[PDB]
Amino acid sequence: FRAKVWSMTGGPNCRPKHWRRNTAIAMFGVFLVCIPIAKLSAKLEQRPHMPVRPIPSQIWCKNFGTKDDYEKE
Amino acid sequence: YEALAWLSGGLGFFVGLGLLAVLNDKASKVPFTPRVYPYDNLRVELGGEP
Amino acid sequence: GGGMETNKNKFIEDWGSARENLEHNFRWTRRNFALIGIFGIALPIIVYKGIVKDFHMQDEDAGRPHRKF
Amino acid sequence: GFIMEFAENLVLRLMENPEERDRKAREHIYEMHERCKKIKEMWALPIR
Amino acid sequence: GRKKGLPEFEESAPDGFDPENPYKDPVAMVEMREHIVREKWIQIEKAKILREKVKWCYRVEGVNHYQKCRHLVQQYLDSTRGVGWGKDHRPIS
Amino acid sequence: RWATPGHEERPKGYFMNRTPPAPGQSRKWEDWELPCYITSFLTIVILGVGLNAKPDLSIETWAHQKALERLEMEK
Amino acid sequence: MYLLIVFLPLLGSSVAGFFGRFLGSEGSAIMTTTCVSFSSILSLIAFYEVALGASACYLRIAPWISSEMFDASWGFLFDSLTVVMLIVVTFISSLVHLYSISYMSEDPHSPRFMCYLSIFTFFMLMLVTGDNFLQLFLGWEGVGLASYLLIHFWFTRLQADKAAIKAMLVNRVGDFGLALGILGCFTLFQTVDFSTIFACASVPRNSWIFCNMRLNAISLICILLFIGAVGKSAQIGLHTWLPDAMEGPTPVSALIHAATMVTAGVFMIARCSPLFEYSPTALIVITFAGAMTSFLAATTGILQNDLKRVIAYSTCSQLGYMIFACGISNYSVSVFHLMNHAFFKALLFLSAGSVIHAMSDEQDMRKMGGLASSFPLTYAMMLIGSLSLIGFPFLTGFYSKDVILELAYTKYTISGNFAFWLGSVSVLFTSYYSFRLLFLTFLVPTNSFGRDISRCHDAPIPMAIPLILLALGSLFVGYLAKDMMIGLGTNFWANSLLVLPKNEILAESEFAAPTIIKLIPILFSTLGAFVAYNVNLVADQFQRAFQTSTFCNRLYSFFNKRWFFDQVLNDFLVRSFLRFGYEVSFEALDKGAIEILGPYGISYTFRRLAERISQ
Amino acid sequence: YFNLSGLILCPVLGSIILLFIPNSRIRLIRLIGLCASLITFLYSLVLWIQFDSSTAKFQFVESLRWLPYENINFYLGIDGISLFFVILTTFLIPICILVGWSGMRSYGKEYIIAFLICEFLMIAVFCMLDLLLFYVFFESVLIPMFIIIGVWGSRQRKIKAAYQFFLYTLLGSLFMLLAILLILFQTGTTDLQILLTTEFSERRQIFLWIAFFASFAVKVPMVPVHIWLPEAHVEAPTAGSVILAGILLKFGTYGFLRFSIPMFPEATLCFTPFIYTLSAIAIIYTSLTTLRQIDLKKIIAYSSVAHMNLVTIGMFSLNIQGIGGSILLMLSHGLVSSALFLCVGVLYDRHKTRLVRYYGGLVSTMPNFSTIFFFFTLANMSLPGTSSFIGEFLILVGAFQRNSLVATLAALGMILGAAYSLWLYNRVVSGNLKPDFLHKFSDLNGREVFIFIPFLVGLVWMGVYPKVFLDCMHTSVSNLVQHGKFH
Ligand SMILES: CCCCCCCCCCCCCCCCCC(=O)O[C@@H](COC(=O)CCCCCCCCCCCCCCC)COP(=O)(O)OCC[N+](C)(C)C
Ligand SMILES: CCCCCCCCCCCCCCCCCCCC(=O)O[C@H](COC(=O)CCCCCCCCCCCCCC)COP(=O)(O)OCCN
Repeated sequence: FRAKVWSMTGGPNCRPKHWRRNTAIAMFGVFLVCIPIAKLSAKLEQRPHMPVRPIPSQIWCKNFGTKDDYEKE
Repeated sequence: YEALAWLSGGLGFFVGLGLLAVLNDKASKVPFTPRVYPYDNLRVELGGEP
Repeated sequence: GGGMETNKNKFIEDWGSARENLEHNFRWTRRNFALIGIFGIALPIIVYKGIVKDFHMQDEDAGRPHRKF
Repeated sequence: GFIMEFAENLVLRLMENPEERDRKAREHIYEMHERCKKIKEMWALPIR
Repeated sequence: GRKKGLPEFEESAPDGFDPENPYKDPVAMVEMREHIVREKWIQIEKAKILREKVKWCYRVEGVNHYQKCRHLVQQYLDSTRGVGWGKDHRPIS
Repeated sequence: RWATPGHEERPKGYFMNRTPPAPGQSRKWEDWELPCYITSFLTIVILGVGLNAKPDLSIETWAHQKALERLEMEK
Repeated sequence: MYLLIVFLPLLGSSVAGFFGRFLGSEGSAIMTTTCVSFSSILSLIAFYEVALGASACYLRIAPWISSEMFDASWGFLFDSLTVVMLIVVTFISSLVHLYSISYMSEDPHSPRFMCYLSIFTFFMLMLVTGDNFLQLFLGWEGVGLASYLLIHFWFTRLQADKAAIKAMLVNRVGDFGLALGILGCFTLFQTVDFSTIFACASVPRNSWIFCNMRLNAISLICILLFIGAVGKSAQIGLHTWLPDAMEGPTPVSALIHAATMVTAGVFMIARCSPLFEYSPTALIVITFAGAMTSFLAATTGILQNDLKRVIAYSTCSQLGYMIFACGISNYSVSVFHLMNHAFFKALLFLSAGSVIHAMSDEQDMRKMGGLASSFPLTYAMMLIGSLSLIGFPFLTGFYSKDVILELAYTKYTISGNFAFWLGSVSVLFTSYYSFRLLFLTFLVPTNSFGRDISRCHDAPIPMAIPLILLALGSLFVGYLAKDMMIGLGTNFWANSLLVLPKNEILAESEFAAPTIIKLIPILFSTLGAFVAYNVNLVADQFQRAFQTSTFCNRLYSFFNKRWFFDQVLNDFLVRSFLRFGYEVSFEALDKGAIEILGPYGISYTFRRLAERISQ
Repeated sequence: YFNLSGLILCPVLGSIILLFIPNSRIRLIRLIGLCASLITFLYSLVLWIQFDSSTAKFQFVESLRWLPYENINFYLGIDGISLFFVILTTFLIPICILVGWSGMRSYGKEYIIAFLICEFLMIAVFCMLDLLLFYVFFESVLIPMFIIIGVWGSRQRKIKAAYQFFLYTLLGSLFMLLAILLILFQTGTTDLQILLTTEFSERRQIFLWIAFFASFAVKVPMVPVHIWLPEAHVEAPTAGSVILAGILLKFGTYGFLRFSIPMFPEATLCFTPFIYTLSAIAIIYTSLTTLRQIDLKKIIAYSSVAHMNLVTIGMFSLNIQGIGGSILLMLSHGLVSSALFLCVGVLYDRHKTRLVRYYGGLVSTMPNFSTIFFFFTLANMSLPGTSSFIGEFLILVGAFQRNSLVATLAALGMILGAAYSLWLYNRVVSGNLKPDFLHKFSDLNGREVFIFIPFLVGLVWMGVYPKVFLDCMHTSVSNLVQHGKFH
């Protein structure tokens, strides 16, 4: 009787024929919506400290070494 | 109801052994002296007044 | 086997619509008096006294005299 | 156009004058409180 | 029907309210009541801004925050004595 | 078993238990659906471009600007 | 980039759960695990750019509760302390995800499992990265919710349902203290954030007005926070849940029972370091409770004859050890033992699951005998894990247990000596039942059945790579991390962990060692090895079965039933509550007593008064 | 110029049109009723756009004379508090129409008449500044609820259920009416703006506060008087029973905010421990009573009783955050309890058992209903991330800041909330499946699936970002807390 119930999260052994095709779309779907999360975060991540060594996050970020004083917040 | 009788003994060993650590007084058995810092035990860097 | 409703077992119907009406049982008995006098007049009074005592102790720490309430 | 031009203007014309609202409330309070004493004196009249 | 800017109601004081007889001018008592909250929110907000001052101070100085923020810690602790309606020590406004 | 095709022609179960009709025709929307759907869309648009159009006037931003220009007067 | 560390597991879980019919039982398995591995790589990058490139990262998304001077925000605290636990949670979560795909290939409801696992990963990432008490509280409650969901993975299983319900109630009663703690610390500081209270957390010195009598303020807050951590660390107060928690699937248990939710209660203390050090009273009771729980679990695990049950008590013993480490202001060994534990007990959990599901799903000591030569891989793995567990000299576990016991000995406080004694006597118990596990299985004549041995299948390759990675870790990580983070004033923690000048005993924990106490737990370990080998391999004719008259069967029952806690607590608290919720509140308060004003109370009153008025 | 008059007129027009529609035209009756309800909902939403959350005084007011000397008159208006209640009242009713949509043929047009009548009736309650007419519309809701409970009750025992719900309300109503008469005879008018600015006598303050508490302690279920809600609430139709806990339960609790706290500043302070000692023991006693229950409807009603007793603590704890948290908790409860009664009523409309013994293993089937039920149970389970937790955290904060003892007892409520709701969830939709009783059963179709969508979106929206709700009413709460005193 398992075929009658929808089981929105997938049936017990739900094995679609083109599951690879859907997985490719799903993985592509995550990546395309992950960019706005990364892009919107670039205006964030305030770290006033300057690391002793250069990190690889200087290209997309500028909120480091600028918020030095705390008298004009 | 017999379990509560064993319950009292089980926790009694813990507190009983806890009291035994008071009967030896290891606080006075330190082989060294209390730690001391410069500048009034680092008064400026721990609060107080500059 | 075409009835969507439950079978409504006889032994369950009484269990269901018996606890719904307990006024007949809980009218006058010895244990009821003790239970009511220990959990409807006793506990509310104790917690009310605790609350007013807490308010009084809060007032004393600030120094202001306690209100009569 | 764009949604700001079509929304900000409508909202700010729908707000309807906050200061005049407070003024109207003030004179309403004063006027009805004055009428209250008149009503009390109306009730103070004896039957005879 | 408003200007696009932030509103400004009144700042100086309500003249009608007299403390000796609080219920003497009902028209002006509500003005005093709203002025009290509109002036207490200023203190609440400046407490918030000094809180962010302290928070960024602790977030910048490092391990030496027990000797380079005491001038702001004392400006926070005394600002919580009479801020808002939060503790039974109501401010004497 | 990572290369074999799945043994399922269609995901099991019916969405909202509504049996799809014969191919070619639409779903035959029900009487309540259209007004409820258009009202949902109107609610979404009003709460979207109305809430993010109301000027931020409150007791928080006014107090913020006032205390920003009043804490600076320490002298 | 830093948002991708947290939101990607949530996104993967949401898309897998919503579209678990679009993706097969393997599509979600290869998708959610890939997303979690990407998050793990991001966490490793953050560790490289923060732990070594010492510059903590701070952010704020949006105001959550923007009430008056109660600023709640969605910001995170990517601090040096936090990123170590980012590594710990992400690496183990990805390895568990790889572990489960082999195990769950037979279990039907596969995609829901990785959905739940990714929900847990997102919740605990939110917890550890959090910087506000209330915003940490959502992670605190979400960890419990995911624990309930995962133990309730088997809705048909009746035992799992009761275990999940009882776990939820006991965890709620536990974090009751922490929940009170958020607003306890708020009434003194008028704020909830971390950076604004760790700046000035020592200034308040007043008292309060509690329910009964006036007590201290900071000490009460720390006591409440510790009581909250009790629920999520199976301390002496409420540890009824963890021993009965292994009623669900195995791969989750390697992540919820011995790896990460273990770290919640200890990380409560670790995060709020400059709050407990200013409450010396709370530290002492914390030490008492930690030592008591550690000893209780260590002596609990020895009698039980199940794979998962005994190792849960080992986990609770490590919980007690870590709670004591956090109780003596020596939080360094606490986090070091946390990092070690997340390796050498997760590894053992994977090994136990591998030997359980490959042997017709049997987890027993009395019935299953020896099959070590049948498969050497996962036994070598579990042997390495056990050697770490006992802390054999110059291994990963030694560098934590040795230093924590030495720190216990050094502090001369009334709690330091007592708890050091308890830890020293618990080392014997732990080295006893660990080798009991090593001996009753794989080193005895096979006592199993003749059908299961024929149906033998070793650990599949995809589930063996996580074991390989964990074995590679918990053999070099101890040596690599001994110097860099417990090295007498290492400059990478910065403000993450603060230790007061007064209670700083580290240098004299190494340069004042008598050398007759530092190397003694190895002596208890070898004595436990000797006695376990003698009892369980050769001298078992009388040392095993004791058919005496009295006081010996009851000794067996006392430790098998774990001090009758499940009996006395149940009957005297929850049975009484359920009895008096029907025979008190529903009898003499509302239904029956004051119901003399509703039906049959006044209705019949007016059937006499109104009747005798027409005549 | 979307004023308050149209918001009340529109349901009246909807009811009037429905009166003269033949019973045969069942197609038109439901359509026009739903359209009227949705137009009312949109007209309420547009008010939030033009709310102007800046002024301490009242928003759009409509004055209509009621006595020859304009002594007392219909004086409309919202300030910062009744706005959200008006919005939620206008939002719940279309859900009531939608849930009772399939079986409208038996119900007839009289089903929508009562619902729309009560609709504009509760609309006229929240935005009613005049004190006496607030009582006229406060007890006007007796007739629609009486009719809904009686005519379309589920079982035959509905006769006794309605009598309690009626008479318990009338007793307190007339006790309040006496206080209203005393106030009017003393002051002279009943307009709210003036009556808040009158110096009262301390001896008179206590008596009038008690007189108001006579009824306001019945609307919110208190320890002495809470029997009516379960008996008269399990025995009501799902579309009708969903507003007894939806809007009919928020009158007295909200009535405290508008007509008790700023009205009697010196009496609430003197009676604060009494409310604490009532509500703190209520949250314990009712919660314990909830555990030993078998009916599916009664457990949700008891949880609602506990939630109201919790919000009462945070309301009388005068704090700028306590009252705001009280309003947030009341809105969140109005959402979650409504959702829970729809969730437990959709089961009844298919099987008609209302017993947890029969229900079991409903995850192996109808999984969508199981997911929705789990989400709403978590919302009732008081988890952070949902709108409730924002609701009671502020209550606890406000209570602890004033009294330490009351906060612990209140938080015992959210500790004990995990004992009955989770047990119900695991005992109804996660047990062992039994084919002996539930022989066959379907899942949620497109109607009840769309019914929960606004509930879910509002729940998440007010749980993760409650800023707008708090933003819109910080001025009004500040004005309410600071009253009578000047320090
Ligand atoms: C603290 C609250 C946070 C917000 C709450 C959401 C958090 C997740 C809560 C839901 C988790 C899943 C629990 C669903 C019910 C579990 C039992 C059940 O009914 O299972 C259903 C439902 O299955 C699911 O688990 C669906 C999960 C959907 C939830 C995905 C969303 C979770 C992430 C959202 C969190 C909010 C993100 C932040 C938003 C700003 C079907 O499962 P099957 O595998 O098909 O087995 C049924 C047997 N038979 C096939 C025969 C019918
Ligand atoms: C299954 C399909 C369901 C479709 C629903 C959408 C699909 C996604 C569902 C996921 C849940 C999303 C829920 C919305 C979360 C929004 C969280 C942030 C909202 C917020 O606080 O910002 C506000 C945005 O306004 C806005 O525009 C908010 C619009 C939200 C519309 C939601 C309509 C729900 C109506 C329910 C009514 C219930 C009434 C109960 C009382 C304004 O914030 P601001 O003031 O800072 O402005 C800024 C000026 N600088």
